[PDB]
Amino acid sequence: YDDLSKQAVSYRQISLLLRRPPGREAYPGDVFYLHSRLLERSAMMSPQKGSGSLTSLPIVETLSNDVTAYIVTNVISITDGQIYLDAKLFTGGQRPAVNIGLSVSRVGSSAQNKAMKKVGGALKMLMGEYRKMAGEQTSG
Amino acid sequence: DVKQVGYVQQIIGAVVDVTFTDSVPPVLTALTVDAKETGTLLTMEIVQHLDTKTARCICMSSTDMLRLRTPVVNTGSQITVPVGEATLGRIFNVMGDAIDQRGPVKNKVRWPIHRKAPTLAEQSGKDEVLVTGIKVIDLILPYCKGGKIGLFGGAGVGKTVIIMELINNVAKGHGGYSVFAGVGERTREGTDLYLEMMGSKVIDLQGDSKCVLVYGQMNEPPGARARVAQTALTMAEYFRDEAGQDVLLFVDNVFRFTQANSEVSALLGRIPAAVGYQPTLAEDLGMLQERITSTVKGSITSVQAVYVPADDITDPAPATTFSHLDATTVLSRSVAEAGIYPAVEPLECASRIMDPDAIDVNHYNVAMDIVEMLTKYKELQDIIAVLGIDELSEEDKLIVDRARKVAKFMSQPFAVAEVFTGMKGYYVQLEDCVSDFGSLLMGQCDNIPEMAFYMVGGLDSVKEKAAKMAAEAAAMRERARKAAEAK
Amino acid sequence: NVAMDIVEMLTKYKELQDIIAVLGIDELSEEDKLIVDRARKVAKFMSQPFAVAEVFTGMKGYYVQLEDCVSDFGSLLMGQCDNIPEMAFYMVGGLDSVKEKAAKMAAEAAAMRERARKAAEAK
Amino acid sequence: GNITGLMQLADYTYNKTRKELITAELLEIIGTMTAMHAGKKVGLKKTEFW
Ligand SMILES: COCCOCCOCCOc1ccc(C(C)(C)CC(C)(C)C)cc1
Repeated sequence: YDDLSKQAVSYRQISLLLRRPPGREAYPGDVFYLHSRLLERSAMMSPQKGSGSLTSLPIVETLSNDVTAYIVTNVISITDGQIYLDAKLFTGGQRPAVNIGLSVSRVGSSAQNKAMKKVGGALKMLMGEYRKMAGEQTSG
Repeated sequence: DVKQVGYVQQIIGAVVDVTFTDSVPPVLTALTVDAKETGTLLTMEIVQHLDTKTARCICMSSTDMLRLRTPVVNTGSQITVPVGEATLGRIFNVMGDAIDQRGPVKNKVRWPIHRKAPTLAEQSGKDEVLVTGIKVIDLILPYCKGGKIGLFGGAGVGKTVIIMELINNVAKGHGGYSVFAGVGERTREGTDLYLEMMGSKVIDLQGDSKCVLVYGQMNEPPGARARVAQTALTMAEYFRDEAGQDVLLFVDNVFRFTQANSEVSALLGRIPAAVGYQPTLAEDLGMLQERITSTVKGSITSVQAVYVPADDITDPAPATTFSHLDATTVLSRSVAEAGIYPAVEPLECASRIMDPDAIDVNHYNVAMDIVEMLTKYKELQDIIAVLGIDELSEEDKLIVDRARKVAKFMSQPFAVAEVFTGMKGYYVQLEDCVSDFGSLLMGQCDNIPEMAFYMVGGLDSVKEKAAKMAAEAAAMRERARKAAEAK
Repeated sequence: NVAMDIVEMLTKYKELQDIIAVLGIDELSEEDKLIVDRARKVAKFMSQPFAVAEVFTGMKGYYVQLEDCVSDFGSLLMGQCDNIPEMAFYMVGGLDSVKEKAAKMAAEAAAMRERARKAAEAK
Repeated sequence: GNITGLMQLADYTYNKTRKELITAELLEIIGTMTAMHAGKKVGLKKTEFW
């Protein structure tokens, strides 16, 4: 989905043109249901149903690195994880601009192949140390 | 065949409602009433049906002295605008009625204003580069054909001279005309911009002009100003499709294109979503931008000035505009006061086509190296003012020389102002420019002094200036030596 | 009484954030920076792992009993444990687990010095 | 550097709160206008149906 933040603007048009009572950030209030109908249809189905899947990587636009926006938190309140790209790093050459601190995957540990699970453990510890050792010195 | 007639039924400001006795015309359809009644011609476009026979229509002029239940003529279509060679060197309002007093316009056909956007098939996914001729732009900020560009400039930063030069270069390089769109333009600047196009011969009245002008002024209601950019862009789609060529589309501040539509949505009664911008913000803005695209048949590029209210990028009008832009030609008064013209600040600028998947590899690596260089020069500039140049190593002071050379080399003259200031202008190509910066980057042109790169174009052109400087200083020495030796 | 004093200490640490964020810890009185070095310890100690979040912290979860929760804060409040560094309190439960972790960090940190000595002598 | 880091957040929250205050005032006014529309009645619409 590229992207949901622009879907909400269209639904906002439809509501406001119908004079439905607005809410926070101009939105009606049933804008949460709008995305929950959509992202709950993603699932790893049961063996009773075929063990299929529907993975959903929605995209959402922030403003000046602000996860306190209404839509961003509506969707973090729905999704099974989070990937946070920072413009500070994208401008600073690092591309993809993932911030590992503000990023998380709530479920993928079970799915991560063991070959990658162990390497990920090592690098998670390493970056937990790098994140601290890079800031504590502050050029001291 | 006959023509349809309707009757007014209410007037509230710019808004007007029109009863009919038959099927109501389509939406955005223009409705004219003769000039004998109001005293002047009057057009209103349908926006919003209210019943099977009523049609709310926004009015583009003043509806003063308009009685009730007056006859109202259905044009049969929406606002048909002029198109063609005859459009050039002229000014047109929203309806295509020329306001420059310069007689009629001898056009053959007259196209509607709300043309649907190009289909996906008409598009060309291949991202191309517009050879602007301005090395500062071409190196760091390649204007992508069929793309949207940002221009950030107040007063006294060479904004006018830039857009004038763009018109000239695209008229000769790509063989393509241009078009200007003054949305909410101060009516003083219309004169100060139409007369600069006489001294620069961008509008040669006794010859071949290059740009069309479209002024929707502040003295006009928002129903007009909102429908301006569609007019100036309809002028450009003729040159894209029929003439089969590339086009520029200059847009005085898009902020004032957004505000006007906000006002229309207010008058219609639509609930303002956010800070006060219409709920249809991205729709009304995107219906415009999506027509500004490349094609199999041509291209329309759009250099768009953007006002940022309160210097806040998070406001929906800038934020929605930025989602459509491709490059940002920032202008600064600082570099302008430092002698640089065009007054571009390359580091705070940015582009989207800067990717070797789009452009050739050399153009990319050279530009990224210049960005590295000038960034390092900014840091060392923060050190020199504190410590001193003698504090720096031998490796650092070399790039402190070359970065100064680069920044002075960005300074380019303009054929537009060739009469005003006297100096010639230089249309420098793309590939030649990359070899020039690659020479200045690989150090193979370091013996040349700094000031030789000031206000020149092309490495092949500065060397004449370097020789001129050396010859001049040698003549001053030969003058001083013999003036002192004679006595 | 312990909780009242913990909350009080953090109420002061919060007021000093407005300075530390601006100037630095080096511009604070000795008393003040001791409160800083202690409130940071309390805040890091408040953290602990849960059996549910083992996937994330990568640690087994502890179950801190109530009576063992107060003596630890009281020791950390009366200055009974200031030689311990700040990071030994991060993501543990019970001061016994701290002193284990502090031993781990001291061992690893010293081993880096003997290791760097051999890396320097061989170099 | 630190003061600038604080200044951007202050400018950011200042403008955030500014815009939210604007939106809120609008919705107050629209709430009142809408409530009055509910207060106003419908007419009769008497006309020949036959
Ligand atoms: C990776 O390629 C990116 C290319 O992006 C092209 C479109 O860029 C959109 C421009 O975004 C900005 C961002 C910030 C600004 C600033 C904050 C510098 C403007 C200012 C100082 C006037 C408020 C201007 C434009």
